[PDB]
Amino acid sequence: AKEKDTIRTEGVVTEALPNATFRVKLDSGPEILAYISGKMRMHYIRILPGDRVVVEITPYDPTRGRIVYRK
Amino acid sequence: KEYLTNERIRAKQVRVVGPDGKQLGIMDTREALRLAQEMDLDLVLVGPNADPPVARIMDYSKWRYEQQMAEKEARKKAKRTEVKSIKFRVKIDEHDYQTKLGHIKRFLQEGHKVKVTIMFRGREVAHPELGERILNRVTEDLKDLAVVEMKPEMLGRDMNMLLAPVKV
Repeated sequence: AKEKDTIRTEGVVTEALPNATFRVKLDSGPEILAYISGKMRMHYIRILPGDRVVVEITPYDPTRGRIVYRK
Repeated sequence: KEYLTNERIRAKQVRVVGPDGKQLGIMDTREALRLAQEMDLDLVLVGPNADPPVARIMDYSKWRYEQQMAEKEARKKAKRTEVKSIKFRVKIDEHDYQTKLGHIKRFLQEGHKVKVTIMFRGREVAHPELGERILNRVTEDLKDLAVVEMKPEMLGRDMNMLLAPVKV
């Protein structure tokens, strides 16, 4: 079916976990371990804490975000 | 530093000084030499810059040794304590940070001044907010052992503080 559902909200990069996973605190609030986007990985786009990044977030589990855009 | 001893002295009349401080006045150099020989010592020109050169009957080698000892003392009293440096990073985890802190503490105890630089590398823009915060935290942690000699001074791809021991 492919559901259009996600929230394209931004956030501050709090902390770098392994893989390229980050606890990023959003515009609105809650910090979710957010993993980097595949696209980003492909174009080698690094992130460090102290950044403002676009983070696509799921309806099923609003706890695992996905860092979409290059900052 | 060093002088002319007995045979090295070529000047004819010299002022003769004793083992402790025996003023023998301006005598001949030969006479002085003879005196030294009698004493089983050596006449050494201690003030070549003085009225018919001032020359002490002494054990020259002994004097030299004494001088050397004094020099050594001076350089051992020059305080071996210096700067220990501890490059931190931006993304430094907790355990590692604590280890670093411990190291710093040890250095302080030893007596050392501590260059507590934060290494930066990539973005180096958000740097002060996080890096500065980290530095502040470090300072807070060492409130009791370390007085901040400095304040965070960004030069290269980094920012350095120095730290000093609280009480000497």
